[PDB]
Amino acid sequence: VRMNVLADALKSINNAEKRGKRQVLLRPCSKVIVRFLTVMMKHGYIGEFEIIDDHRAGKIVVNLTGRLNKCGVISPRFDVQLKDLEKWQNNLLPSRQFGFIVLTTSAGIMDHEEARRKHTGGKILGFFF
Amino acid sequence: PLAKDLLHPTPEEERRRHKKKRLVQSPNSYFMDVKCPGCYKITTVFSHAQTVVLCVGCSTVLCQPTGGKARLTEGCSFRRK
Amino acid sequence: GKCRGLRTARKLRNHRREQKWHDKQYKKAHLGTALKANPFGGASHAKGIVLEKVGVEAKQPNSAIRKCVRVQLIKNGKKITAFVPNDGCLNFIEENDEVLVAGFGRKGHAVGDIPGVRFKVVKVANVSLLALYKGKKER
Amino acid sequence: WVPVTKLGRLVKDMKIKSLEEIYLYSLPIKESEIIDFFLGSALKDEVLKIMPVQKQTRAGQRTRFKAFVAIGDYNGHVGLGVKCSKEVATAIRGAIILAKLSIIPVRRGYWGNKIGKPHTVPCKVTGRCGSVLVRLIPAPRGTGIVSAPVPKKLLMMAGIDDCYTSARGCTATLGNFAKATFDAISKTYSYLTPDLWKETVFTKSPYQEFTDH
Amino acid sequence: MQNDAGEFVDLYVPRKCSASNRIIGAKDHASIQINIAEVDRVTGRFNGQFKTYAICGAIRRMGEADDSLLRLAKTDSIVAK
Amino acid sequence: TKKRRNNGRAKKGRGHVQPIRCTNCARCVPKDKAIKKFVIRNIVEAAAVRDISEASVFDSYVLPKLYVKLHYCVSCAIHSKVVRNRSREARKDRTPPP
Amino acid sequence: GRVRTKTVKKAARVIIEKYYTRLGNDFHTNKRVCEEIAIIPSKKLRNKIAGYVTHLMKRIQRGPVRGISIKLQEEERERRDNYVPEVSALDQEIIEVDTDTKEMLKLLDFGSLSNLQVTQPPVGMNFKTPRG
Amino acid sequence: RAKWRKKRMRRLKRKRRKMRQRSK
Amino acid sequence: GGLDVLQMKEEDVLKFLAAGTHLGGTNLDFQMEQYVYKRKSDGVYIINLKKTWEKLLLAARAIVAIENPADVCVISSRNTGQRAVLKFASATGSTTFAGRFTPGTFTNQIQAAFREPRLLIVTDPRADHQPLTEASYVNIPTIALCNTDSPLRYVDIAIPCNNKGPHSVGLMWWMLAREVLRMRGTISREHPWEVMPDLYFYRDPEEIEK
RNA sequence: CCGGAGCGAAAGCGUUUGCCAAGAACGUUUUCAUUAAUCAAGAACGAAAGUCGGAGGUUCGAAGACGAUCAGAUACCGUCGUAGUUCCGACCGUAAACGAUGCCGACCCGCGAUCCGGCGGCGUUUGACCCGCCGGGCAGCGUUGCGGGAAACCACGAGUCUCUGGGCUCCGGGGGGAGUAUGGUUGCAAAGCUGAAACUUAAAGGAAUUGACGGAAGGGCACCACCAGGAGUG
RNA sequence: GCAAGUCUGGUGCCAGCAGCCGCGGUAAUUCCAGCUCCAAUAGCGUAUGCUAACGUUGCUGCAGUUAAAAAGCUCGUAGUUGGAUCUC
Ligand SMILES: [Zn+2]
Repeated sequence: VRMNVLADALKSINNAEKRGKRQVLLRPCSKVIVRFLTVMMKHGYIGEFEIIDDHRAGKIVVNLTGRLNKCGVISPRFDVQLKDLEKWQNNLLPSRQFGFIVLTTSAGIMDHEEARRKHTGGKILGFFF
Repeated sequence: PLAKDLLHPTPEEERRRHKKKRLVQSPNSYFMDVKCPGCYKITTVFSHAQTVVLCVGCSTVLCQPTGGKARLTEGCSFRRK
Repeated sequence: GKCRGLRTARKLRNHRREQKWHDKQYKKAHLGTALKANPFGGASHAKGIVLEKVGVEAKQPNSAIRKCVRVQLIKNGKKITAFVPNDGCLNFIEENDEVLVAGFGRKGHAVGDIPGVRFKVVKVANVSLLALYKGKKER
Repeated sequence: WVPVTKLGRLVKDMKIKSLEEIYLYSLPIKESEIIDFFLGSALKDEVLKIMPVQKQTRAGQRTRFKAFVAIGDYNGHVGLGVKCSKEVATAIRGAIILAKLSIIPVRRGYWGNKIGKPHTVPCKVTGRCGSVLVRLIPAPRGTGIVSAPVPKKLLMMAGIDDCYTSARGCTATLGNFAKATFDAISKTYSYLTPDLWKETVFTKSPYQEFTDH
Repeated sequence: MQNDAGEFVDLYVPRKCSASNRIIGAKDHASIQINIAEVDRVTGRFNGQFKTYAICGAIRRMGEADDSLLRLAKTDSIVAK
Repeated sequence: TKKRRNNGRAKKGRGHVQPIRCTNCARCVPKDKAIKKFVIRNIVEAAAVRDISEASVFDSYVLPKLYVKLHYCVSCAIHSKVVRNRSREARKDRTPPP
Repeated sequence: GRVRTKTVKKAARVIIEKYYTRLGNDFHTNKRVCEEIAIIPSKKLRNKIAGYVTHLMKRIQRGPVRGISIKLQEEERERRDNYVPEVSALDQEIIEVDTDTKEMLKLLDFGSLSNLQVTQPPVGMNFKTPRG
Repeated sequence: RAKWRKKRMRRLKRKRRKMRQRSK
Repeated sequence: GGLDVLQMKEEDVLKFLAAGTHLGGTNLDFQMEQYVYKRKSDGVYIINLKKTWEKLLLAARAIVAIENPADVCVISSRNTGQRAVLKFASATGSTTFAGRFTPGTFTNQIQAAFREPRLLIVTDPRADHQPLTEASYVNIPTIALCNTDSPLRYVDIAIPCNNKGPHSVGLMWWMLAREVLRMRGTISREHPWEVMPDLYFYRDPEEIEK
């Protein structure tokens, strides 16, 4: 009935950010979600999120700083190489100055600029700007 | 209600909301050691007993089956905690 | 909603394959119909013999006798109605002669106040009708 | 010019330096003389369309002409105004008044490398009016304004030299087409970018800085 | 916003709502910039100092302007906790 | 266009209700769509209650009332002036007229 | 058809705010003031104006009219608005405070006050109106 | 009334079946 | 005011309990829940007087932050506080709309009454909805004596108090006028104010003669 | 009694009592432990009319007769009445079968009611009523001017849509021709499902607004309206 | 539309013009001609196929309350997509 946990996670963050909230509760947690938030937090789009360590799927309470415009997922997780990565940048990011595309390379979850520096592609999860 | 702190909620809001919509799920029911004048031993019984509960020796009835928690008879103790 | 699944390339391809048929401009160009019923049979021009000189009346709210000619094609023997474009060029039309007819603006559609004429004559007696209108190629 | 509002009195006595000081505090510019006080030198208008609308009455059809005038200084400022008056000349002059009162700052960004003055929009912005929505995509320095003649006049008067436009909807409606483009232009200075994440230091409002005057 | 050489190219740096970090547009007429005056610690008179807060029109329209200024005042210790 | 949110009836959460008959035209009208009108009037008119009062062989006898439950269709409830056509914003007033 | 028009209504009001001591409660004296003060090319119009001023003067001496106001009567109400009892209605000898309102005071620093009468709460919760 | 265009159409189709049935 | 000098005193608590400023009626707004202490048995929502005093100090800080007293405006279209805003304006030097608020005084510039203040103080947000909504087309912060069931659509400084009772609303105007003058230097905060709080109380025509 | 209340997948369902086996919601520190969601092909059910085979046919009433009206009524109105309407079995699978709005899931406003269950609280009454709260259910109001829309309007979202990607099924591509032709297929039949083309056409249509009009409603006005009469005409 | 003449004369719902909307029923800026003017240009019109326009075939990227539209409703395989949990 879910079919995705990262979709409902970024959908809760995107709505709470537009409604002016300061913190958002994410009902399901996963290592892909946590590493996704780290890419946004490392670039200065969210605050210090706290993972509610329950003996279940787990919850996450993210501290919203209002610096985010929108966070979304790209379902399905298409296989993005390095030669076609420039195409996804023009279809998902507002401009070449800011905004990042979260890819899942073989070295782990990272953004599109880190994947280009490491010279490796992978599956795309979503984007944020 | 925009900057409502979610990671440190008040103990009243946690007790009021649903048993599943909390930060960490917790049962709302409890166990109690009914002490009838017949049996002198402590016999734990679920709140929603759902069945005719009897102590050791079968002296008297403890709980009549109801929709929610058990309807205790006259002369019953509490959780004793 | 649309199926976005990673293994839905067949479902997406077959769906768009069957939904393109609901397009009028696609179904007329990808079926036997609209090609065999077309008198030209997919050609831009066609030669024919002038059978009659009929003047069709324009539609409301206009009132003018559109000068056309009932022409029978040579390539397949079909009889069509080619419209004499210019003024007074119906007198330049000879009886039982070869005329090179072509389409009339919109493809397979009547143009203007003419009820059903969708063809126009370009050349008459192996020479252009435009020259006959401008005092050239006296024939 | 006798100012009727306290904002017009300050700009009349040279209290406010630049027009951007009014935008900083979002003060309603109710006097058109404030606009021609700062940007009156280089400010070229353009009548986009005179659309005669009619009011069916017992005497028949009462014709009343609408005027769509676009006003911009061709660098950083653009305004759009409408006016429905009986006379054509009155509607044009009335729209010029409302086009100045509705003037707004437009932010200009860079495409890739930042060398020289900004030429294009900072990011992809979308404005909506009725059904028609337009999107302004940043473009290289030598691409020009790629749009219809209607939104091109707004992008040129806004100082945007290069832009990629993706206009959908009933773009034939010139009224909603220009207002949708003008609404996308207005969102350039309301879009939060990493170059604006700096904590804003507040100053004194012109109503507070010159309260005794 | 610089130009890779230390030159700020924006003609004006807009304000951000101190309650929701939203940029206050040039035509956000429902927005306000309220000044909360500072008082002396021993006497309590206005000493020319004040804490400036800006609220965008959207947050103010929904009714979250009083709760925001109340929380923003506790951040600067203007009001009691 | 949809003129009323409830479509002119009180069917919420149901698919079909029992149709009843009107009074002045005998039309099959749904139970929730019927124009209810509980008429309670005296058996004798106020202009003739005094003639019956003095002719009563008792001292104090309260005249009973005519408790009639009427049902009207939309086409007849308006012709009989039971209900009127209200303004666009006045139709939302579900309060009974005083 | 004794209703005046806006020409008589407006003129009769602007002549009072500029000239209040001039006009009294006599129509004939007020009729002569309008000849020297105002310029009217009609005589029947002057009698309508001065006639309505006489009607306004009876209302002015009776109280403040809803259109304008005078400075002689406003000072009477202003002093009447400055009225203050010898003892204020707030500082009473004993204040009745409910039990729930008392606990709120106990939470603050002013939990032990002299002039507080702890009123017993009324048993039963019938504070809502019957529906239907 | 679009329902009587459907009434006349079912009435015309029913006649076309009787004409086609006698040509067996 | 978090300081010990601005803390409410015993004289202030007795006036609040006497005027009835701790009664918010049977209804409650979802944005006014933070200012309600506890609901009593008769459905009345008890307003926290400490929260009332803090918002009262907070509103006074905004009034004294306006240099020109004329740039502050007080409006009361309801008769319960018509004279309360007149004595308030005379005590502080502000403008006032004591009668009926004409729609357009804030937006229509060619209009005669075009007073464009810098800070609006509203008696009742529900009764004075027109000055509030009109103060949105122009950047004017608005303070309001908000009840527990009062809409806060454009109220940035909500003072939780009972704006329904005549003695209750009259005290809030006296308390605010006192604290504004205390933060300016008019009152030394040692001796009580010479102005009695009953000067702001509305008098119905049945008792005006007495 | 009967309600903008409940139940069911829908169509649909309200006299008493009895029998029969289901169902949601809630209760649960029970149990099972991902066993799912949506679903071509396939199937159950499916108002009413109709069809075949019996019973019964009060009332109503297709058809039909007759009475009225009209220039003409093969109708509305009236009398009467077949089939039908009622029941029993097998078919038919069509409705404005509509919330004209697929199912599942997350997120996203407020308030007062209402329905079932659970929970804890002054009281009144031998469960009833009172004040709340948690979970779904039918709905309502307010704000949508935190959004959406062409707008009407939309929190049973019609919101989170150029800042476009939660999953899946079905389905639309200007208006006609036309749900027609043909083929296949179902059926006793009527017809159901599937479903074209030639040809024709510059509009058709949606929402909203101002006028006009109504044999719609409401209010008001004048001896060129009447009341009360008075003159005179015919 | 779409850059360029209420220019000149007669032709008067006729002849015609017009891809579309539309121009003629005795002062036609449209037609029947001159002058002049206009993107032009050794090329330029016309007919037809096809591409963009077309986010009117929508994977990117459309729609299905009222404009064309969610099967009356539910079951159901293939297909499609599937809760969290294993050296950071
Ligand atoms: Zn009826």
